[PDB]
Amino acid sequence: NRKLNFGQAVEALKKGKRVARQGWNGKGMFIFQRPGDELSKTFLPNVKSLPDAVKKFLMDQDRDIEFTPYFCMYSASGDIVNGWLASQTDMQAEDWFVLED
Amino acid sequence: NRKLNFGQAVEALKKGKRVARQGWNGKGMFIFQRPGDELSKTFLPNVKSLPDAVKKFLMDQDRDIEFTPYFCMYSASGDIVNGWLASQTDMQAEDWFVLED
Amino acid sequence: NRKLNFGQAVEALKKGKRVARQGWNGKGMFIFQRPGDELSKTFLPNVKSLPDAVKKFLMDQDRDIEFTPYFCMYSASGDIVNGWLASQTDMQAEDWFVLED
Amino acid sequence: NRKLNFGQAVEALKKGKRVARQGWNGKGMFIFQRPGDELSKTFLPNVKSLPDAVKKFLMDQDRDIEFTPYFCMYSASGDIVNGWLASQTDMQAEDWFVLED
Ligand SMILES: Nc1nc2c(ncn2[C@@H]2O[C@@H]3COP(=O)(O)O[C@H]4[C@@H](O)[C@H](n5cnc6c(=O)[nH]c(N)nc65)O[C@@H]4COP(=O)(O)O[C@H]3[C@H]2O)c(=O)[nH]1
Ligand SMILES: Nc1nc2c(ncn2[C@@H]2O[C@@H]3COP(=O)(O)O[C@H]4[C@@H](O)[C@H](n5cnc6c(=O)[nH]c(N)nc65)O[C@@H]4COP(=O)(O)O[C@H]3[C@H]2O)c(=O)[nH]1
Repeated sequence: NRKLNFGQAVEALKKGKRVARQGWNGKGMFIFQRPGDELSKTFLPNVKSLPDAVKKFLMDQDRDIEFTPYFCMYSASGDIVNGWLASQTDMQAEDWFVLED
Repeated sequence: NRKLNFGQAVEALKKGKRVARQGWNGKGMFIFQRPGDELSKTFLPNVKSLPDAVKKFLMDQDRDIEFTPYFCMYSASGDIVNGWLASQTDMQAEDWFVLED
Repeated sequence: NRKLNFGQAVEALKKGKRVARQGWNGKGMFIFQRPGDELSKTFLPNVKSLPDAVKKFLMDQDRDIEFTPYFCMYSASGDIVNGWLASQTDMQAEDWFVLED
Repeated sequence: NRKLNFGQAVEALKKGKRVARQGWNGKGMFIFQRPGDELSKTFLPNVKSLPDAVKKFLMDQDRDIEFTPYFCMYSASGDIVNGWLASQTDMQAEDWFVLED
């Protein structure tokens, strides 16, 4: 399950798998995807994790709001880093692998 | 509150403000920051928005988990895009502004 | 040659092909890859496109320097944008296609 | 010249300075900007570093072509990585500094 390209890593991420690069050397890091959802207008007022300016703007829309899926990283520090992005090096790399489990 | 550089936009984003580029022409788009949080190990099992493989891995850690703040975009489509990233063009741009409210 | 995923776009980019997303609507934009090269230490002093601080640092290395391949965009404005990066939306998109030629 | 925010790092990069994060621990890495240029249509055929499909497309334009400035990284491996991008962590970090020289 190794020597994968970025595209293969991405297809595994969309399947809820965890992936990593060999070149990230034994630091326990991996990437994963968090699913999207559509939040009903009725539910939206209960969301804690939006700035008030944004929450007000969206409630004024008075409609259900779609939140997109996105990639996240479990860092060398053991934090969940929201919104992981692929460097040029990562996108072109041939050393990706799928973590077991 | 216009003709700002990316750095100024970023400092406004950390203040929970919404920011945008003039060069994004009247499509209603803006960037905002979602706050970080530390989730107690006791709370973590209740999280819906993590893949099961990741949720299991983290619960096995048996510790509180930090989730980082991250930038998000309200898109031209009216979706909340999690994990917005700055293109070269955005990082070097001098046409940022802070949205009122 | 359509309805491609990002991974397929990336494999085409590594083949020197030009690729684009349907969702970028008829603005003539495409992505391409610029090749890497290793520049001999003897050649390096002739490079115009490096800041002097960086050029001095590298010449002091007194060794050949590898420059990585990277993705670039031909923009809606008709500029070559060096160092194009894939948004969350792009990485997860299923509407990529290879441009003819 | 330390404890800088990303915006301050970016303003230094536009001045042709080299910048880095404390959290990148003594691996010699830094970021720098490569200048943009406008290449005359007459010069463009001589460019080695463009795929043939792209070079042909641009020459058919029969006009001068602008190439944008972009950020680059001198990596832990000692390679010049073209098209460096700022992670969420980097954009929000308060540990940037300007390298001397
Ligand atoms: N700062 C921070 N806190 C986090 C993070 N992940 C989880 N939490 C906290 O855990 C609570 C429950 O998360 P949930 O079960 O996914 O429950 C979430 C989830 O089901 C949904 N939701 C909110 N935003 C999104 C989103 O962007 N995508 C998806 N798919 N669902 C979302 O709304 C529910 C309630 O959201 P909240 O009120 O924010 O309530 C969240 C928030 O307080 C994170 O990355 N950062
Ligand atoms: N600002 C700017 N100018 C551009 C750009 N593309 C081409 N040029 C200009 O065109 C000259 C010739 O480019 P080349 O044929 O690729 O000739 C290049 C190429 O063969 C090589 N080289 C330099 N940097 C790189 C790199 O990052 N990657 C690769 N593969 N080759 C490089 O060194 C040769 C001489 O480089 P320069 O002295 O810089 O000379 C460059 C530079 O003045 C661009 O995106 N931005």
